[PDB]
Amino acid sequence: ATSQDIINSFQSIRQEMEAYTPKLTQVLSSSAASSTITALSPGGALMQGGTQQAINQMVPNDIQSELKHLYVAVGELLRHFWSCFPVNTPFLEEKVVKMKSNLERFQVTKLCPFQEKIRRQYLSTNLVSHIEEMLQTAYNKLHTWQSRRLMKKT
Amino acid sequence: RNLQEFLGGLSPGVLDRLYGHPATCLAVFRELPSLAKNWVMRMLFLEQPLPQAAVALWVKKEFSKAQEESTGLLSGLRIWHTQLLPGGLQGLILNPIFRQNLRIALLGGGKAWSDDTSQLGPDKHARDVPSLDKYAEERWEVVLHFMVGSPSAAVSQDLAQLLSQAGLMKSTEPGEPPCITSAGFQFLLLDTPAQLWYFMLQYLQTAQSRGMDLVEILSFLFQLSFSTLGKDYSVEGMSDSLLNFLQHLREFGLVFQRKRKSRRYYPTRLAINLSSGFIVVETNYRLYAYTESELQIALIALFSEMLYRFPNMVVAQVTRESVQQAIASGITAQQIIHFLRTRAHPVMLKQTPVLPPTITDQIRLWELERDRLRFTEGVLYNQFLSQVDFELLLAHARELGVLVFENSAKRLMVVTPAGHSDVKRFWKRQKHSS
Repeated sequence: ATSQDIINSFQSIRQEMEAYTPKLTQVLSSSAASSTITALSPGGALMQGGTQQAINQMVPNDIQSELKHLYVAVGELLRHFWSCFPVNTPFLEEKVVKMKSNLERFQVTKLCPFQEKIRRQYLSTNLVSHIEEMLQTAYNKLHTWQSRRLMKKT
Repeated sequence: RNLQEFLGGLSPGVLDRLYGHPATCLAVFRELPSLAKNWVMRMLFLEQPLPQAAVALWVKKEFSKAQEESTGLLSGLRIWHTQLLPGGLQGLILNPIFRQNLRIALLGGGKAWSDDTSQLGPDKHARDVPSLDKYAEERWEVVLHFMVGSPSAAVSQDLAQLLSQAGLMKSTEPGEPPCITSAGFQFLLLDTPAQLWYFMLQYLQTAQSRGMDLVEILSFLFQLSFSTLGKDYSVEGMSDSLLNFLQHLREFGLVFQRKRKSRRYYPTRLAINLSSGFIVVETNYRLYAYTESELQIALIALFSEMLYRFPNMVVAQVTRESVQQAIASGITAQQIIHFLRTRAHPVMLKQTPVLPPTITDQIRLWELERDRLRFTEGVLYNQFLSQVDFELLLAHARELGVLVFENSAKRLMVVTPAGHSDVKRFWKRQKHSS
């Protein structure tokens, strides 16, 4: 890793543990035990009890049906995009651009009103986040492939 | 009875004083259930009481029964106590003395349980582990023979008085040896560690009669339980009464000591197990025992018919007549099954269960033969002219709690002989009021 400072640290710890004596009080303290119990108590950091408390009844099923429809549409569009990939012919180059344009139009048409409705109802779930992740990944992949295509022509 | 049953019946002061010894705390802890031990370990380093609901939320809903049982056991043993948490809540915190002593016994601190062993140097007359085990077995066999009454066993008069107080043997006529009762036979059939524990419990229940400190005796016994086999300890540092108690231990074989004035004592394997195979059973009702001492031979012959006695082997047959005779002697079938399971040869341990089910079922069925007929002395009433009159008398008898059997269909009832007088007076009084 680093320079001979690693060997210096090894020698230092060897000397430190050369004279080793067991301890009792220093091992645990009442404050440390209380903090550990609070962390391990229900509702704590490691025992997070929320985890979308009533997501089955949160974000009403009217929105849930629309969310499922958006998921299906995005899945179909991405399936078409990945079927087009990889682009081995110049014909597919325009098809991927058309698919990207369709994805952007669908996003603007549906997800933006979807995001507005979610913000109006102030739903705590980040339902849009996963959809954005897939769309962002597809856009990044297309941009990377276009960059490669430009580099191949250099 | 187990240790927890005896401890739960003690006063809070006795329990508090018992926790003052590190050895006692470990013995109490190892008797706790598995769920209780985790709670004790978690609360080991807590200086603040915890809410009852918070502790209750650690266990799942389905296992709430075990949680309640463990909490009740801990409350009875007074390991922890409820604290009035500010705001109307109830806080649970372990006993500070018990917690400190347990931490000392685990982490370390204070002085050792024994005073010292290197002050006197090596033992001039030290023995070996097999020799100690042989001495303990000989002492136990002598005790059990004295229970039978053979002249080969000679023990102190105090031991005979203790046995008489234990109810195993009663001295109807002074001077003559006591006669062993049915409870004596049941105790004799019991397992050796179980017999030791029962004897110690009987000693403790009557410990106050000799003016001996129960707490000190219990602490010393627990310290002996955790003692390392084959290593001696210093007699010095103990009260005289405890020393006298130690002498009784020397009589029982739990502790080996060459002389009464000696400062060394060697705990035995029996003393270690106080805090808590050679018999092969065949499907044809045959027992093959790899034993030589007359004690095991007599114990097996108590409930079976002996057939052959090879110098290192005993071949016996378990028959209906022998089991019936043993039951008539007062020994139950469950005791026989437990004895066979405890003495089971290591080869049979592969079988699941160790004893074949057919033999145990046959023994249990043979036990049920004796109690086929049920006998209840009483007085029969059959002269009820009216159902309403019968109902009132039956209700009065049930209120008196002397009813044995009732038949409202035929207006027939039976009362105990003692309660017959009250029923007769009540029936006569009702007619007088009519």
